[PDB]
Amino acid sequence: MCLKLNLLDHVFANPFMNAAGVLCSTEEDLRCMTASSSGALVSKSCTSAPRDGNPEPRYMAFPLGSINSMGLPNLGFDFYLKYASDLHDYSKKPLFLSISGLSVEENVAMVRRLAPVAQEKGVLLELNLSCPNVPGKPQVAYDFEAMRTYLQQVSLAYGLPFGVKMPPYFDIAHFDTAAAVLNEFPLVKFVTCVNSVGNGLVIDAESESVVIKPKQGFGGLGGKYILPTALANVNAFYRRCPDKLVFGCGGVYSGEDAFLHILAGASMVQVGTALQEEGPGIFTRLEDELLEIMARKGYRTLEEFRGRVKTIE
Amino acid sequence: MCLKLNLLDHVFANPFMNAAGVLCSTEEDLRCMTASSSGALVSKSCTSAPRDGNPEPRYMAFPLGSINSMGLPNLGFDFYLKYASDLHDYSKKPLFLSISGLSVEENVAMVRRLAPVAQEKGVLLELNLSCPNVPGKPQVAYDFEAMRTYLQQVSLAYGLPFGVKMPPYFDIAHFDTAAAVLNEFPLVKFVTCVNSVGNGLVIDAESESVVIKPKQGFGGLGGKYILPTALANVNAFYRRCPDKLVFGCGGVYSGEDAFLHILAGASMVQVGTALQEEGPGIFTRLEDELLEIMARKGYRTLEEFRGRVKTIE
Ligand SMILES: Cc1cc2nc3c(=O)[nH]c(=O)nc-3n(C[C@H](O)[C@H](O)[C@H](O)COP(=O)(O)O)c2cc1C
Ligand SMILES: Cc1cc2nc3c(=O)[nH]c(=O)nc-3n(C[C@H](O)[C@H](O)[C@H](O)COP(=O)(O)O)c2cc1C
Ligand SMILES: COc1cccc2ccc(CCc3c(C(=O)O)[nH]c(=O)[nH]c3=O)cc12
Ligand SMILES: COc1cccc2ccc(CCc3c(C(=O)O)[nH]c(=O)[nH]c3=O)cc12
Repeated sequence: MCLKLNLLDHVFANPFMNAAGVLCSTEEDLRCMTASSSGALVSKSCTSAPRDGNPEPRYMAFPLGSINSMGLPNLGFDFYLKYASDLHDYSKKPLFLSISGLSVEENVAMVRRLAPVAQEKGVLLELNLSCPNVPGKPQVAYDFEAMRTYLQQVSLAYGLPFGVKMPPYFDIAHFDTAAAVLNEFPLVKFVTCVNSVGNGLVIDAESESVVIKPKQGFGGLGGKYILPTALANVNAFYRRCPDKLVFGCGGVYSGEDAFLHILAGASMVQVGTALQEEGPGIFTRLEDELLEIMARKGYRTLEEFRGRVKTIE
Repeated sequence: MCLKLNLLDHVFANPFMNAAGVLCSTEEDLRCMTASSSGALVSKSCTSAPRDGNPEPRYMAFPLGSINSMGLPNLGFDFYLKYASDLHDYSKKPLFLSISGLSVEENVAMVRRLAPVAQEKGVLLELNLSCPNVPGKPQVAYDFEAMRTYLQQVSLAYGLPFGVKMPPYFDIAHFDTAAAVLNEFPLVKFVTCVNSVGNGLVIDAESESVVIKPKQGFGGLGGKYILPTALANVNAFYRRCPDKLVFGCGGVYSGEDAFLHILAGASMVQVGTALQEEGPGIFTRLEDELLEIMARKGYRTLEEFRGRVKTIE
């Protein structure tokens, strides 16, 4: 009894991977994720140039989850491309590379360079649509016209199957509009739901202070706070995008939580906060726990229950 | 050392009140809230006509919060207006009346008839800007043009100070836009942040089923899930609407949670899920807990620390 699966013309030992930004920024981090029991890894979202990121403290965690305003600290696209082209051991697991350029032009420039390495090595593109839009505008995925433009331009520039990382939505009309945008693109083969629940605010009662420095304490939420939001987004897109895969991300701390994401429609399951807090050992625990729940239920495959969440009446 | 506040030309023994929809639908519910130690009460959001609402189960709660798709079950506006006009004992505490018409015209119709009772008896209007709009469009407060229309028409029809109940937002740009529209309306004297985090999806692992019947299990989230989102919204509106009060709602289970709301800017503090789960005894607990935090810190009044959350240098 094993959790291996095939998706996107690649084979995966199991459905687990890190969430972009967690344990993926440096060569050391990518080596560590490659040595783990995860089924796959994704790199830190990158920009054309290297970035320091925001001032610290910029990440904090708590029993219910985490808040972050990292600000895209990363080693720059040239580094992640070199990792993909020369350093990653593809015999170990598949690699996804996440791109988050600060404009459409920057994303086009990066994807034009990724394509031959994708063809040659099989690295997979996850395009982060929480990439910053023009300042004073909402993030790109919350601006449907910008979202359509980015995908038009990337599709043209890249020319190969890719995926998109989405922020959560909270309104059924918005599910309908977003999914319709995505379904205009046939090259968009997976949709990762969700990025962090945007612009939360954690306050410490003892000190009377916010807990992160950037943005007056405001940052994206992850972890237990966001599991029902994550599940809703996974299912909403699973129902609306029948010709795409959905990748679940948000609130996974256990094999039960992974099971819920798969029931909702997830094909891979990404682990952010919990992985940041527990370290890469979490992947063996998650696999064990997911296999235990499967065995108790009599399920011998992921396909037997993916997307099979039951509704009432 | 007291929790008492004087706002909107009323006196409140303490900041706590129910959140609209919890323990406020029937005469029995309103008498129970009136008998409690809460500093105020709000009625169930109402429609012109009495509504059966969405099929059951439509509310469920869990250790980290609740999900609901109630569907505005309510006794109809005439009932709540009679309660305000004839039944409520204003010597016990102030009353807010929440309205949630299904069109701008329905809201106008109700506020025209609430006005004279507001003027004579001092009932306070809370206008719910999550009232559903045209289906397939986003909820009113996620459609800024619709929001502006509603506020123009209700301001003209009512002609008295009122407040609004807002959904949460998740973008810095989005928060600014909400402030920009509300600040067009001088009669909007309070902003209640937040209504339920929309369209989440709770799934029971054992039964592999969603837990509420309407909308294929989708529903609004409250409780521990939503406290950092709530705080963010309170503080974002508190900073952007300096001539308005902000009332906090979301994730309050303890005096410590209330203290964080107040540090973020809240003047009243509303209690939804936790009151649904614990019952009205919660109010004496919250008062005692808030007073204990104030005593440890040497604060004698709420204005000492309201809006005084610290940022990092
Ligand atoms: C420290 C940190 C950095 C992150 N950076 C990125 C990023 O570079 N790209 C991205 O797509 N998402 C980023 N995320 C979002 C996560 O990939 C994930 O979508 C979110 O944390 C929710 O998953 P969780 O509940 O498991 O944390 C980051 C999250 C954290 C906590
Ligand atoms: C059962 C239920 C019914 C609700 N009905 C309404 C309503 O009629 N009008 C409204 O403005 N908010 C309604 N809400 C939202 C709450 O007022 C509150 O904004 C939300 O539950 C978050 O607060 P909490 O975290 O304390 O639950 C309802 C919530 C629940 C749980
Ligand atoms: C300049 O880039 C940013 C400034 C401030 C906030 C940011 C939030 C998100 C992002 C995109 C990268 C990312 C980050 C981040 O690097 O902050 N954190 C997340 O949880 N998700 C993400 O997708 C860039 C930001
Ligand atoms: C017909 O009215 C509705 C149908 C389906 C979902 C709805 C959700 C919210 C509302 C507004 C009333 C309300 C409700 C409600 O009555 O469902 N629940 C909340 O958590 N907040 C609210 O403001 C009406 C709905």
